[PDB]
Amino acid sequence: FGYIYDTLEFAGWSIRGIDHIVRNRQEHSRVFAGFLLEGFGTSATVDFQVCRTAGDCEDAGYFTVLGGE
Amino acid sequence: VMIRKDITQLDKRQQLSLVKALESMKADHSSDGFQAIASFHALPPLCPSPAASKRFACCVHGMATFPQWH
Ligand code: CUO
Repeated sequence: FGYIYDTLEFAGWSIRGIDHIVRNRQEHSRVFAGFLLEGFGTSATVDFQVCRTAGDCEDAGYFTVLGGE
Repeated sequence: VMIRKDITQLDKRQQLSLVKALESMKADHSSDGFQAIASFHALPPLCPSPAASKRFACCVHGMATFPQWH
């Protein structure tokens, strides 16, 4: 589809820069939560928090899904 | 390929470097230093010689050479 973008970059990082940076990101330990998205009804947003056994809980983060009937 | 970009486009990190660099440049005691560099364009006038009685400002202004000098 003859169309192009003026620039292909993400937040000032060169494509080469991006690849190099990503490897570095791996360098440190990271923990993730995995969500299996089953499919929602109407669009909804989800918020999740991690709670300690003690009962403290911190807002983990959020993501949303677009949908309709 | 050092790249010159619009000042607005610049990243915080990019900005970070410039701010620090210039600040350090300001400090630079060397002839390469900022204060010394500034003298190139105008006063103190360096043109005839760094030490000459009459000194003129380094402006190849009003001349074809002008863009090259700048
Ligand atoms: O300064 Cu001599 O030119 Cu803009």
